[PDB]
Amino acid sequence: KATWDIFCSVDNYGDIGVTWRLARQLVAEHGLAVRLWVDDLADATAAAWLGAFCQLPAAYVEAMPSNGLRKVFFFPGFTDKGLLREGSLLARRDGFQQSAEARRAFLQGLGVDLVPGALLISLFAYENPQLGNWLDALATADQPCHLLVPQGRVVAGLSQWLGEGPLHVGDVRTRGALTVQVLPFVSQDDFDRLLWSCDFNAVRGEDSFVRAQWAGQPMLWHIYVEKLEAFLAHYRCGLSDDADAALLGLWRAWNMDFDMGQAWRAARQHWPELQQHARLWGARQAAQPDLATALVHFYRNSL
Ligand SMILES: Cc1cn([C@H]2C[C@H](O)[C@@H](COP(=O)(O)OP(=O)(O)O[C@H]3O[C@@H](C)[C@H](O)[C@@H](O)[C@H]3O)O2)c(=O)[nH]c1=O
Repeated sequence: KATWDIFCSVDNYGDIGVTWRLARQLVAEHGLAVRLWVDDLADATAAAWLGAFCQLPAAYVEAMPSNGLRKVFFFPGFTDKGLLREGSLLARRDGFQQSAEARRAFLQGLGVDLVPGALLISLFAYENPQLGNWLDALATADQPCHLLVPQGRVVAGLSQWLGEGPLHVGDVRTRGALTVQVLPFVSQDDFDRLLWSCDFNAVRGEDSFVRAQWAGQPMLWHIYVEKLEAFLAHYRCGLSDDADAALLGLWRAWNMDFDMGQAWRAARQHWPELQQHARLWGARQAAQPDLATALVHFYRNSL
């Protein structure tokens, strides 16, 4: 087996999130001997002029997605110049979402009592100066909302909105139509089960951004608060004028401080269109070979 060496350091997850995902895939789907040299805090993984792959274990080892098409270094894009996608991910997604008890088991395994008839929204982002306006919109809606919030950089402003004491793992609180719930940091695979379970997934960063695209449900992105509108140029292509406008107002507002209430309600006026659009994007994106295959076939043909 060929030898591959990856090294990630660290602003935190996302660097290890991408490297830990890629390292398992090159072992599992390509039978490679890879060692992830993490420099900072399912396996078989041993964790310029003119990713290290050649084997040398010397101490002084110096013994040797987002323009983007022109840079052929990392080479991770949305066009024919890709994304990390496990071979059986889409199949594992469909079997999970088509089994009613599997959906019930995972939710109940995380201490979540689903509000009957409620829209289920996962939110995982940085500090957004518009969280308060969005939660005011959900709380004032005439249909219930169940919000699942993993432990992270958003529970701070979440607490400042509810106004009570500090919130940690386990606390679940209701205001009007919105019921807020704080989740722990589970496993990467269970985070996929989370995305597959909710009707709307608010992600951020790099990997969860793509993981939610494979989830196939309506989603929202929070980029390290330039490259936002370049993502929407491809994402918005198929929708009608009313749905296109509602998706632009939704995503720009979450990143440029425009009213989260007006945008959210506008997008909800076109939910069947947005639901189908999210499914069609995942199927279109998955039609291209994944990144792990793109890294392997390139090395097999040398250069
Ligand atoms: C919420 C949650 C996330 N995760 C995973 C999702 C990914 O694997 C990883 C999250 O990383 P990302 O999705 O890329 O979001 P991120 O914000 O953590 O990553 C980003 O940080 C910013 C400062 C910069 O854009 C870069 O540094 C980028 O790495 O954590 C879990 O495994 N379990 C969880 O419960």
